[PDB]
Amino acid sequence: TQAKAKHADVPVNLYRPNAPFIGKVISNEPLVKEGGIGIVQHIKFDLTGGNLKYIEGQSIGIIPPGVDKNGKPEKLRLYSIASTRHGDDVDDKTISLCVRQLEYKHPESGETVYGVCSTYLTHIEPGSEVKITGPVGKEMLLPDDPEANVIMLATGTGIAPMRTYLWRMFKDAERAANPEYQFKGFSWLVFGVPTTPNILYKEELEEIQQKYPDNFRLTYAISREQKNPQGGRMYIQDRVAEHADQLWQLIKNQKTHTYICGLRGMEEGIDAALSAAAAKEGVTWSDYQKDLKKAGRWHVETY
Ligand SMILES: Cc1cc2nc3c(=O)[nH]c(=O)nc-3n(C[C@H](O)[C@H](O)[C@H](O)COP(=O)(O)OP(=O)(O)OC[C@H]3O[C@@H](n4cnc5c(N)ncnc54)[C@H](O)[C@@H]3O)c2cc1C
Repeated sequence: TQAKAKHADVPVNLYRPNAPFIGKVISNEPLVKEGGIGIVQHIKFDLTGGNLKYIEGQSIGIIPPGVDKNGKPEKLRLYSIASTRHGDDVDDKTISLCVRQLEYKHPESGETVYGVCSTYLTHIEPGSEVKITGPVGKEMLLPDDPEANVIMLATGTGIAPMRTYLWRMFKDAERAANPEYQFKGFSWLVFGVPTTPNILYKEELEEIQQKYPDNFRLTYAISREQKNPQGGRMYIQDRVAEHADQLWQLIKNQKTHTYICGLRGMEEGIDAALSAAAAKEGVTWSDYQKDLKKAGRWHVETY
C-alpha cells in the first residue's frame, strides 16, 4: 500500500484499499447552473502529507463510509481525475474530481434511490477527510507528442479526463510549468450534455476556443435544445455522424489519438458513423479500430 512506488514513469497504486491516503476536502463547487438537470460537483482535495502523484487520464478510488444492505463495508468507486498532474492551482498539492450525483427510479424498490458514493461526495463539506486510493489506469494517457491530434468524445462527467488534457495543453500556467509540452497540434472536443446550464466548465472551454482557434474546436450536442436531422434529440453520436468524413480523415493521421469517455452506450453509434465513412475508401472500421487499439491510439473509458 504505502510501499508502492517501485515501478515506472506512470504512477499506479501508490495507495491501495487496505491503507488509503486520507485527504482533506478543500472545496466542493457546483458545476450545473440554474435551469440545468442534476447535480455535478467539482471537488478539490488536499494531497499534502502523502505521496499521491498522478498524470492526466488516470482515476482514483474513493471509499465512502457506511455499510451496504448486507452490513458489509462499502467498497471503493472509481472517478476519473479531473485535474492535471499539477492540480487546479498548478501547485502539485491537490487533485480534483467531477462527480455527478447518481439518483434514480421506482422499479428498483422504494422511490428515489441515491447513489452512495456520489451523494456522499457531492454533499461533502470542506475540511472533511476522505479515503483515496490509486491512481489507476493506463488506458487514457495523453501522448507526450506536442504535434498530436487529439479527438475527444465525451458525455457528462466523461469530460473529466478531457479537462486534464485540455488544461495541460492550453492553460497559461500549465504551459509555463511544462516546458517539454508546448502543444501545437489540433484538438477537437465533441461534448454531449442535456442543457446549456449542464455544460460543465463552459466558460473555460469557450475561453480556450477563443485563445486557440486553430488548435481547438469545440462542438456541443445539447439534447434538450437541439434536434438532429431525423427530428430526435441531438446526442453525441449525431454530431459524430454529422462530421464522420472529417473525423475519419483525422483518424487516418499516424499522430491522431481518439478518446471516448462517459456513460456506456455512446460507442455503438460512434462506430456506426465511422464505419460508413471508412467504407467509402474500402476500409472496414472494425478491423482498422482493432489496429488503432493495439497501437494505443484508440482510448475508451465508459462506465
Ligand atoms: C473508470 C471509471 C471512472 C469513473 N469516473 C467517474 C467520474 O468522473 N464522475 C462520476 O460521477 N462517475 C464516475 N464513474 C462512476 C462512479 O464510479 C460510480 O459508479 C457512480 O458515481 C455511482 O456510484 P454510487 O456510489 O453513487 O452508486 P451505487 O450506490 O454504487 O449505485 C450504483 C448502482 O445503481 C444502479 N444504477 C446506475 N444507474 C442507474 C439508473 N439510472 N437506473 C437504474 N439503476 C441504475 C446499478 O445497480 C449500479 O450498480 C466512473 C466509473 C469508472 C469505472
